[PDB]
Amino acid sequence: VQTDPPSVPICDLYPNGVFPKGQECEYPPTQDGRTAAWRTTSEEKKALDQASEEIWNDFREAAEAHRQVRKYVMSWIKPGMTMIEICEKLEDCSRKLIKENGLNAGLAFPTGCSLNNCAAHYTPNAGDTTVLQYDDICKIDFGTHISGRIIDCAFTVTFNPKYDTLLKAVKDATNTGIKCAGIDVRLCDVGEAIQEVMESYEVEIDGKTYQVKPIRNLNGHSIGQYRIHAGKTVPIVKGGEATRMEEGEVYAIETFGSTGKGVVHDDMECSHYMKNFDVGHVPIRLPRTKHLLNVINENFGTLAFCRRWLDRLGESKYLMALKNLCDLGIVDPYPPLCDIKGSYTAQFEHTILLRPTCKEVVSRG
Ligand SMILES: O=C(NCc1cc(F)cc(Cl)c1)[C@@]1(O)CCN(c2ccccc2)C1=O
Ligand SMILES: [Mn+2]
Ligand SMILES: [Mn+2]
Repeated sequence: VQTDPPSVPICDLYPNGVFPKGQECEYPPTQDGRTAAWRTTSEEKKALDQASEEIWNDFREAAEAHRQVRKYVMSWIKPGMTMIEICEKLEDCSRKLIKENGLNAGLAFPTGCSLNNCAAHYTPNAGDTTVLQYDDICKIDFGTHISGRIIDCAFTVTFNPKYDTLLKAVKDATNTGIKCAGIDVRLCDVGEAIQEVMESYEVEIDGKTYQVKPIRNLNGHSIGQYRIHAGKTVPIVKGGEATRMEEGEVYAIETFGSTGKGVVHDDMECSHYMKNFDVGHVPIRLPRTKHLLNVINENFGTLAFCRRWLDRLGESKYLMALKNLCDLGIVDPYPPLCDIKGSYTAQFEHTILLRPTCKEVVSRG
């Protein structure tokens, strides 16, 4: 059984190696009204589903580690803690439960703990003295993986009840996106449905009223093996592309709500980086740059990483080698994404499997 604090790897809690399924859903009906129930008992669909059983099982193991980590985080995350303390305590638990083992199992991307106007991609670098405040709105977004089968799942933390309606708006919008998702569903329809739900909410924060706006330049996305953003985008506003979701794809369904402009821009010091998946082999002679690329290739491959993780591996004086990798287009920087100063942003996110037989919200217990 799991300890308190959690320290037993998920693999040791399920001795037979069969990990728990997430929530299973029938796909939404078509506009004409034809149900998709036929998938659950179809001979061809069960065969295609069974063929990918090892892949779904890997996602389920990573999802169980993610659920146990986030229940642990909710039990202790409190104002007054530094953002570094929060990230290191969360990551220490995640490394243990996922039974971190090089590229076979581990952390899929850095722990995002973006605050207030910053909506995403913020994790502290060394020396960051930022402390979580009682009035902050903190987005905890972290990932686990087994064999590069990634769980991307996020939630918002608050201490002041004044943001409760903002959180409910975004949670309802994300649950709408999850409900609307399915094989052959136009991605633009998912976005329109999400916006319609999110914008039906009005919030009052310190005597100022706001209509909740989805962050138009943030979105959900397809997930590939060791590829957090596989190429398809799930909009959270109307006006997107009518491109459809397909059988066997994995999506992160996420929404962001804001009291600001509903648009993010790169801001602050960069902490997140990730190798460009489309860049092949590049011989490097420059020694510090060569060394850092070897470190990245061995420890992260195409998964996102952060500067704190390079520090933890014992690397130092690597910032110019890292900028060289960015300038060569081998690595890409992912700086914090912020709405206007004084604005509040919230996020909820789950990972879904578009299985031939059903839609499984694998990160939801
Ligand atoms: O977990 C997440 N990010 C991790 C990540 C770290 C990294 F370094 C590189 C990548 Cl691509 C992803 C998010 O859910 C939060 C924001 N976000 C997103 C950003 C822009 C457009 C659409 C979505 C995601 O996917
Ligand atoms: Mn995420
Ligand atoms: Mn995501």
